[PDB]
Amino acid sequence: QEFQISDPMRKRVVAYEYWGFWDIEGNGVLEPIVATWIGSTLIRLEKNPYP
Amino acid sequence: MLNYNAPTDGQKSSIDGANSDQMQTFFWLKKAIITARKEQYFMPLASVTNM
Amino acid sequence: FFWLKKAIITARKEQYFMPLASVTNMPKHYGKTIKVYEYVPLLDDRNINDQGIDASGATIVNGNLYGSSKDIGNITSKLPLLTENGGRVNRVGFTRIAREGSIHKFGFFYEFTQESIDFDSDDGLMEHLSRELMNGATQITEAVLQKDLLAAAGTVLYAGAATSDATITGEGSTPSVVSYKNLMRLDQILTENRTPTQTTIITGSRMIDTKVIGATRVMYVGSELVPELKAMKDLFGNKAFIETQHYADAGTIMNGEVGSIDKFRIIQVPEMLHWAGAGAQATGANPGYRTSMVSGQEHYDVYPMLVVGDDSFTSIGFQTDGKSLKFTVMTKMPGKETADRNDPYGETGFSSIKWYYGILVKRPERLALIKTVAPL
Repeated sequence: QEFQISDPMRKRVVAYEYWGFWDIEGNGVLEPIVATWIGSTLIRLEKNPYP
Repeated sequence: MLNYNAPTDGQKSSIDGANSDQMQTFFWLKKAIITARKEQYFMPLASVTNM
Repeated sequence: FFWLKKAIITARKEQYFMPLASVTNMPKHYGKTIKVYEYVPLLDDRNINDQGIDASGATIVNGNLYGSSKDIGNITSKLPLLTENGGRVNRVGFTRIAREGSIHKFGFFYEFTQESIDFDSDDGLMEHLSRELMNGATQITEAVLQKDLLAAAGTVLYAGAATSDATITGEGSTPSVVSYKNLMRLDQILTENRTPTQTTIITGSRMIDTKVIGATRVMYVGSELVPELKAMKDLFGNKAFIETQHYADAGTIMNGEVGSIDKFRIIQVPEMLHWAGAGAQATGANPGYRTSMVSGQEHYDVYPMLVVGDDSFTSIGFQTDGKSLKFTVMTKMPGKETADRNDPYGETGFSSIKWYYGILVKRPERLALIKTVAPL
């Protein structure tokens, strides 16, 4: 519970990912996306990379 | 003249009759003001002993 | 004795007023109120403003040229005239009006026990209970809508010589029964208020004994008034009511239609609501009109007769998926889930239903109504 490594770069924090479909262009066609947020900050947002 | 007057502070616009007032009289940001968490100093100096 | 294993059930009651109502979408996170503007024309009397200058350059009380007045003298007096070296002479004003409506809540529920669930000889009881619950909910909602429409009418024409509900009586020199002239007057009023028509005239067919009918509006009556309408005679003393079989050819018969009189196509609604005891007191000289007992005195019964126009009203829809009304049903079967904290037996259960309903009346002049007594 209280574990913490000395170097700040090596601290572990919990994150979330969202694998799903969204209408990116609003014309009615669902396309895959991926999004990632930590706390209340959205860091990564792009299409599905895997073929 | 079709004056605007001031719908707030009790002075109806010229165009309005005796039943209706202005619908929108203020702009709302929709983003709130929030306060951050207070820091914790004595908590890191504690190692847990699971019971 | 041997149980038949089949039940006797009565179906729903068909609903007429609910299908008419149009639905206005209201998003949540706003409140319990909806509002619209209404821009009055230039020349109507409702255009009460303070921006008037007459042709002589002096200020005047009214800003609309001339009101809804057809008098030739008045029009000639208040015409806008301009001299050649004209400037700052005639001014006009404008006005808008707002209307609103609100949403109200409803609901009811019932309870049952687990021993009743199991030991009961009949199987499938809870299906029956669900069926009656849903039917009751639908019937109640339709009744509420009809009640609000009857209360919110804009054009009211009492029959006979009455003035208010207390005056509508069926005894004396002039009983308050619907007449041909009353229907003609109702048509005249609706035509003046610019209410759009609903149907179209029905020309003839080539088949023997087929009359020609030119009604153009739809009128809802109760079940009690149908004999009175059938007995009506027009101005020249002939029959007025024309039954449906005469003009079924070369036309389309609407649902629940009994006939056509003058310029209205009558429609019978089984669940039509009537006031009770609204009329004046009834003595022993009753010619045979329906009465009712209020506070020990027999009062006459005042009856509807309603002509809903187009775009008159809309039904606010709160999370109804673009429908007039949507229900929410919950059930908890007995067991550990219903094992009460003070009673872990868990022998009971329940089922509940609820909804949100509200109505916005955009234009109340189009709604029309006639109040009459109904023969026994």
